[PDB]
Amino acid sequence: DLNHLADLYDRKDWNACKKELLKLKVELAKQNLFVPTSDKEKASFARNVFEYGVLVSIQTCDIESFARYASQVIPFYHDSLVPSSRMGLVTGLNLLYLLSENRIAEFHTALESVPDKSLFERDPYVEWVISLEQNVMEGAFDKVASMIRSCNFPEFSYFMKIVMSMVRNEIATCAEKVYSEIPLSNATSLLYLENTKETEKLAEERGWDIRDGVIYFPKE
Amino acid sequence: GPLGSMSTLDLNHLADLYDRKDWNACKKELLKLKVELAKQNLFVPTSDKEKASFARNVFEYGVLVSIQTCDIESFARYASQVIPFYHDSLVPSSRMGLVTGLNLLYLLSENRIAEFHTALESVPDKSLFERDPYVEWVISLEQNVMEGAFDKVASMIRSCNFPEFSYFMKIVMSMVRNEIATCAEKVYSEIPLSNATSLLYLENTKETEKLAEERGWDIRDGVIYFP
Repeated sequence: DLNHLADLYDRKDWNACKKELLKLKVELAKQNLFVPTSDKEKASFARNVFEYGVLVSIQTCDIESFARYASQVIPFYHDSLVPSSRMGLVTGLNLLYLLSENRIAEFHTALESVPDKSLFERDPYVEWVISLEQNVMEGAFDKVASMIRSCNFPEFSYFMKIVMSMVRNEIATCAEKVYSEIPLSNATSLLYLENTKETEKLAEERGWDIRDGVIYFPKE
Repeated sequence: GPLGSMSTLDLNHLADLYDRKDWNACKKELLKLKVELAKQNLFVPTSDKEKASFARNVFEYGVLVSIQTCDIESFARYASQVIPFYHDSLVPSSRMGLVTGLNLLYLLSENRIAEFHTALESVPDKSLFERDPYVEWVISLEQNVMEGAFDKVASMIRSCNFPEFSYFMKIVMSMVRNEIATCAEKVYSEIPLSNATSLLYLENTKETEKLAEERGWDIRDGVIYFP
């Protein structure tokens, strides 16, 4: 059963989790359970293995494995099993993945494909990601930044940082064109960075010169 | 002449009228010439290069006269007629670079960016991209537009040495201006009205007020406040 995997996961023993996932996947292969089956007991077990795979993959920033497990788990959801306690988080993670890769059409297709639409308000993870996507698309970057700063879902950290980097590049790209200079403090606010040293790092990355606390944007 | 042994009909009078900038006379001459093209079955390109060149030349003058008289419908019509003559083996006229550039500039001005690039892929002699001043300038313009290089676009347009491109200059500037304004909205909370006019490459304080209204900005005490 999955009690032991749950324990390993709870202790954040990711290396043991991966070894247990291998053991369980070998069992799935022996029983022909990689693809969903009408036998709900066995389908649920397989689904649950792949859910832990999604979670262990994000915890170890293994995005290749994440995307493989995500593709394996979602087909189990598009049938009639009792959702596990992980379903909202996994659904949320998959949506946020698509957002982080700017796969916006695929994101909205994924929402359309969600059997029960009430999920969008009932489940806090899915609700949060839907709101983040709306705020990004509307260019409400204050709200994006506030949502990402105050996010209470640790599992979203990896992808949220990618989203925030995309927003920050877009702001940075506008700024370097419509300013000739800006003080470091103002730029730190503008870019939703935490402090001016963070801004100094971004300035170096982008080729901006800083002199006496003022950023000068490359021109003519 | 180009149409027939004893014919007195050729392009010399149109070429005179064009250099005189007598655009109304040019239009009347173009209609005369097109009537004769119809009588001779020369609207459609023919393997007879003498005749095809004559018909092509009429349509090229049509392109040029149409843009001089601010007439985009006629311009687009004539452009659609002339380009098929280019996709065969005539010796290019002195107008071919300018016409090709105008067609490209038109597609850019309408944000028909896919068609812009298809049109470049269609140009038989791709050395034209570097050799011809008109085509080279438009290619550079479109590149700077795509990359969002606002100040380069503005500077190219401000120093353009090709009067025949004048029609499209403010149109392309408005495309870029939109983008600048979207940027300014994102990264400013306020700016003096006068600094906004300069940032946006606008002509005066009043045009900025209209743009303000159009985009929903507020102005007070000579200052713009962004939503």
